[PDB]
Amino acid sequence: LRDNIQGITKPAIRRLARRGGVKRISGLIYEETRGVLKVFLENVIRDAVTYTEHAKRKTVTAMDVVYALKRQGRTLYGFG
Amino acid sequence: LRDNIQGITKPAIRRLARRGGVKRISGLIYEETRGVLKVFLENVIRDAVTYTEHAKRKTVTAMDVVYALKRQGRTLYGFG
Amino acid sequence: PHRYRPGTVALREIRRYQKSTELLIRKLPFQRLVREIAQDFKTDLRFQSSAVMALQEASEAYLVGLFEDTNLAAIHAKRVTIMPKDIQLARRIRGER
Amino acid sequence: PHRYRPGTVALREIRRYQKSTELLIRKLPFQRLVREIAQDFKTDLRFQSSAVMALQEASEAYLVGLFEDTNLAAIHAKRVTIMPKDIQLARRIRGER
Amino acid sequence: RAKAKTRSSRAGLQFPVGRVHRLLRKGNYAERVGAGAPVYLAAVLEYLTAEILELAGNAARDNKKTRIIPRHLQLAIRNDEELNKLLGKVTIAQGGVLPNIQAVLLPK
Amino acid sequence: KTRSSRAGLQFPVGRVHRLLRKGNYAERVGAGAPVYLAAVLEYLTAEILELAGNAARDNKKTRIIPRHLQLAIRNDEELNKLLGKVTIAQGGVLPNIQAVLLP
Amino acid sequence: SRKESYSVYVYKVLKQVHPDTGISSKAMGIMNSFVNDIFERIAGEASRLAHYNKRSTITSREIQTAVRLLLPGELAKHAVSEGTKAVTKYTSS
Amino acid sequence: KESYSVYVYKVLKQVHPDTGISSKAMGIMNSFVNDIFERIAGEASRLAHYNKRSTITSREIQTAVRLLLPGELAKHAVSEGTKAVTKYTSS
DNA sequence: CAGGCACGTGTCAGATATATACATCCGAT
DNA sequence: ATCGGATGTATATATCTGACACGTGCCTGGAGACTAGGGAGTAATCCCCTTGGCGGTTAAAACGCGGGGGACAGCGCGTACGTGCGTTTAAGCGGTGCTAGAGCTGTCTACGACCAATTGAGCGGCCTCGGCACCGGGATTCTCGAT
DNA sequence: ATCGAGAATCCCGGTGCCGAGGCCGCTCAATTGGTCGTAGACAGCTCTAGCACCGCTTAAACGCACGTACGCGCTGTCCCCCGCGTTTTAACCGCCAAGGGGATTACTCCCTAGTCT
Repeated sequence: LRDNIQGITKPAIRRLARRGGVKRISGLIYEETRGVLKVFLENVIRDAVTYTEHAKRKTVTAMDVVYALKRQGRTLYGFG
Repeated sequence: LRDNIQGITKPAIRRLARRGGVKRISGLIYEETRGVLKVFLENVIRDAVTYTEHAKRKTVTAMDVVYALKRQGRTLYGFG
Repeated sequence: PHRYRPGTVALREIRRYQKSTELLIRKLPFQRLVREIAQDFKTDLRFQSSAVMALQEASEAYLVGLFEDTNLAAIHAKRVTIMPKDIQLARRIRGER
Repeated sequence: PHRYRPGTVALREIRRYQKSTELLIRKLPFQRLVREIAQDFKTDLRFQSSAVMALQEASEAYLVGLFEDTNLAAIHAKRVTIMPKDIQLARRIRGER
Repeated sequence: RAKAKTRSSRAGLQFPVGRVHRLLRKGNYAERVGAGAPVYLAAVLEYLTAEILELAGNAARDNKKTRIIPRHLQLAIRNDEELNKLLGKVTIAQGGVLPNIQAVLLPK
Repeated sequence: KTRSSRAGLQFPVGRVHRLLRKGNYAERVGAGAPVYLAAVLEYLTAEILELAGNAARDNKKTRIIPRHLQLAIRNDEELNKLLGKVTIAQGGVLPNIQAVLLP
Repeated sequence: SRKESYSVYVYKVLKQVHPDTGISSKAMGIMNSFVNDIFERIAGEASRLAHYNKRSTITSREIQTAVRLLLPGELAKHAVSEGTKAVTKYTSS
Repeated sequence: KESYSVYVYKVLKQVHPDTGISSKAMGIMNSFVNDIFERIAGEASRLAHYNKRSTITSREIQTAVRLLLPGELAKHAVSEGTKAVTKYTSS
């Protein structure tokens, strides 16, 4: 898998900004948002994969993601 | 114990801003800073007094302040 | 032909996407991006669907909050259009830089 | 006589207090303020000297960090002077508001 | 012997007391657990749940809905100030955001 | 005899084992866990002391003060991330002035 | 296997504050996450509270102080009154 | 009381055989050690409960080190931790 | 059983005061 | 650019001084042996849940074309904030007393751990009709080019 | 400062869907009833440090004068982002199939808690 960061299309970032309450969006916002999303995703997935590996498992369950998020103070409700 | 919030003089706030790397200061900062400092002090001292009262003590030890700060995410090194 | 003035449709979209709770990022592209990112840490991983859904929801909430802080930073600078400097300032103040 | 240009002495004392490691706040007024705040929660309450010193260090560090964030916010708006709107923006972004 | 009457019924609570006591004992929180601690904790948890559900039902009726959805929990938590501060670092699945548009963006 | 010397460390394996036992962290504590934790603590202390000693020598001093510890922590890429939310008493602040304020 | 949840307990509380209001599976699993979150939050603070005073037991006094630390303002004042009311009733059967 | 004063000073003499340490700076070193101790041990305690285990072993301390410490710092801490355990088992 | 913690003690790294050299700012020029 | 005057920084030397690092005694926390039992490693198995592929629909993304509104640069003004000087206030700093209360010991007693019956409450399986999603059309309200 | 054409939005009704809630069977974990070790509650004593007071000295705070430079309002340029129409295109739904490993139970063995020195 390569260049899947471009799967986060400009309309998706536009909709996220609209939900965040942004009226006008600059052209350079999309690339910055893709980079920030990538950094956040690596940060969460590193801990999730660590939790999965410690359990001698090969599947990343939802509880691993929940624990990884809770470690960084995000504390997601819902799943698990 | 009355009006001791004014004990935090203007030059003290200027000195703190200079340590923070601030060049110019407006006149309303000397009151906004007192307000935010009062809020922070109330928030910390409430928990410190709660710990002291739970410990069946009438003296607020430094360890209570350390625990109260560690509860708010502001870990402090040097006092225990 | 009737053409709406630029401000109106943006605000309409704002209200529409603030009223709802759907996921705004597509699901297969996000799943492919998650798998790509996870290849670096351990090869041949089998993601459970609920884990991908939780990742998408957490990332979307983070992006919405970051865009809110970016919007406030933009308004602080006597502006309406958000710029990458606004995102940088928000992340720096939040403690992510 | 001679008069320094505005900002040069202001650029100084930044270089002093960023190298100095003093408290910069008078100790007895801070002690009185702490006692006044604390009497609301419990009367006839006694304080340790180390407790007041720890409170002073923590308060000063918090204020210094808030002033750095305020400076960043003020520079973001193409300004050199800091206004209370910058403090409010920094506190709002940091999650205190 | 005697008729078994559950500890949650002796305290008037709806949340379990035996379950909370078991979780406290098997949670490695302390060597020993007192008798009144599970009762107090169950009462506190029941109060918090009732307080949230009150506002959640209020939000549900305000939308002409009979059932509670995560949007109603999101609205109830964010509208109340103390619940907002309690759960300020919590993301609720399928909850959305509070409608809020800045005044400068509003059209002249 | 001592477990610290048997593992080649300077931090106390026995004291860490006792703190783990009284800690209430878990019902049982393994044999290698205190050794591993003592090794990690020793490594972290050694890194702090290296950076603090360098910072102290850069200031023509032969003794470590909290200012040197604060400078060492803030001037390291990863030690700053590890102790970002930590306040050091009598540590001061890192000297830094924004370029816009400079004339 | 036999999974444990607060679904029965949350539903009973719902039927007394709002007798004619239901709840969905999605919404109810969030209420299960909330209760488990607060349970670990209060018990963790009480566990640290006993260790600070070199104690070995978690009593209602430790739980009361942890509630006063974690819950804000009026939310703590009402919770303490609810907690003490149950203990007195329990102590007198 | 009990502290790490003897142990911290020994580590300094290996790292800087001439540099010393003041009383207030060295108490900060003590508070740092207990802070990191509770971070790793607290995280490891959650790992046992998460996996329904009842024992804390070297596998839980190692994972807790990777979770807390950043990238390059954690890699050497694992290497130092692994080295000590192998030597301890052999001797 | 011995190492680590109270307790006591010599002593030198560091703070302070004073004189001297000097990198830097500012008004004309 | 530039050149001298004049402040505020570095630097060297004398001169104390009080924490720092090192002996010294001692006792309690760490070590070595031995025993027993339950936690966990290992084997084997079932099914379920993840992955891979294919086919058709179509809503969403990509692209192009105005064009108007917001970002940005430049100008001018006035007023608020620095910089300096004289005056006043109170913060350290040194002593004294004085007693409330943190801290350490000694009983002993109620309280929590623990084990053997006992049984009812919560969980898994399985309906079923009603709340809610969707569509189709009409009435209502907001917007924008025109007076 | 209004006015009507046009587009977006709310509402009212009708229809179908699937899951929220209720019921039934059944375990196993909560309950009772006892014993018994010990954690800490209480009484008592000690010393110590936190509080209060007084006197002196001088460093810092305060108030004022004054200049100036920077924050703010205004105006002009222009460029770039938004609205809208047309053309791909790949997400999504439905369906099928295969096998990898995630939970389970049995068996055993040896690692760690406990006690003594």
